[PDB]
Amino acid sequence: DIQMTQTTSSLSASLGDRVTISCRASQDISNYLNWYQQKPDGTVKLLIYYTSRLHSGVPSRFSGSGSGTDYSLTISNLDQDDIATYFCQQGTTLPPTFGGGTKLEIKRADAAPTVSIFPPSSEQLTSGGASVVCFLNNFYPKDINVKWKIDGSERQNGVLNSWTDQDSKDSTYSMSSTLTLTKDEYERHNSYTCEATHKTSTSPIVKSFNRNE
Amino acid sequence: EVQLQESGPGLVKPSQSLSLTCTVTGYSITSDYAWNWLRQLPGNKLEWMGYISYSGRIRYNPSLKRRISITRDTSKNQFFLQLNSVTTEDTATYYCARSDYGNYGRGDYWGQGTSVTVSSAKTTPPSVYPLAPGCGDTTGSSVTSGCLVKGYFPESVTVTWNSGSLSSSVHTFPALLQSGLYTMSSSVTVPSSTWPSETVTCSVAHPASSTTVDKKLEP
Repeated sequence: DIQMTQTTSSLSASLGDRVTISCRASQDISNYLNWYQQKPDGTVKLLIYYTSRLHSGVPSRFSGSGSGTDYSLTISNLDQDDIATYFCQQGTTLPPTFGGGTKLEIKRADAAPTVSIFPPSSEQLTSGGASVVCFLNNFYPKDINVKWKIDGSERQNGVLNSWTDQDSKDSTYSMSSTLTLTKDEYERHNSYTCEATHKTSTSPIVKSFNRNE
Repeated sequence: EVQLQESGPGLVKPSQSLSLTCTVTGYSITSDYAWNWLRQLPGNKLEWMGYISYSGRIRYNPSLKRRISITRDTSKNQFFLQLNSVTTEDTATYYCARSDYGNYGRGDYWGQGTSVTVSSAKTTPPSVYPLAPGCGDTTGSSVTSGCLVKGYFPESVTVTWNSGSLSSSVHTFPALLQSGLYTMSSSVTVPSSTWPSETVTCSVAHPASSTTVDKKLEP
């Protein structure tokens, strides 16, 4: 099996930029290289075939180069729509083999998250569980830390965080954090806090609520 | 105008076989080209499985050739995959695709992919919990609300919102395994002047369990 290697898996650049994604083969593949774009929704599209040829439909701002074992894709005049993962494929022998992909993030002006905390619902509490939830919406860059504080004391255990893909329209990210514990655990403490630390701010953004209210 | 779409069961018990169908439209599977099964495993590692030519020629990935069978039905213009003895390693999103038969070996049309899970874990409907601000939490310019969809299996879930305003930004957060069962969530933001005036409710559809709940969100 020809092994394909995209040494970079993360890539970040501003709109209008030029970006290169590189692809390397375990052995000479004689220009039978194809490039595919997968969108976060998982739809897949061929960009360029046989090193440099453009698939019908594909913008000329897409181009490819290479010989022997080393190949590269070049996206220039970079576009909001180009948020995807880019895959190279060798088409010289069976089985066809693909690279690991390169995720491309579009840069964006820094943005502080809009944070919201929510207490357990009435219904869940009947069910005997209790989950406190925290949205941290529309921020950049993606890098961010969340702490849960129960009666001031930090909580690591039982926290579920979930990030979204970079927004295809405004280039932001969002995240939900969920602290789950039993109804009894919940009911044995008064205040629940959600601290966000992020580039945009020197001190955390803190939201919380108090059961005694 | 060539289109492929795959379909089949999303959940399959270890040791059983997995059957999928791709349905081609806009093009006869007999005219020309090769028709392929691929899959993408966790960690985005993309693996070709096999094809069936327009002439009926078949070829498999050596790694899989003990357990794989591709067939076709030219009457219905369909092709099929069958992968025997599935383990959990066989959990992936499966993809049908059309390619050059030979020459450049390029996939020029793809299905959207279909996610299949291998587990003995029982199908379960979700619990849907509303997320409204704590009553003391007086707010400002607009308001965020959400659903919590918890304790379900398998993926996936659709969450859709209704309110009044098409100035509603939604976010859907990818699901996560919480001790055997999944959990996901969704946020919506609305002008603070439209709520609690204009009712807001979410709709959480879980096909595997064939279930839909709608939670209204109260102040």
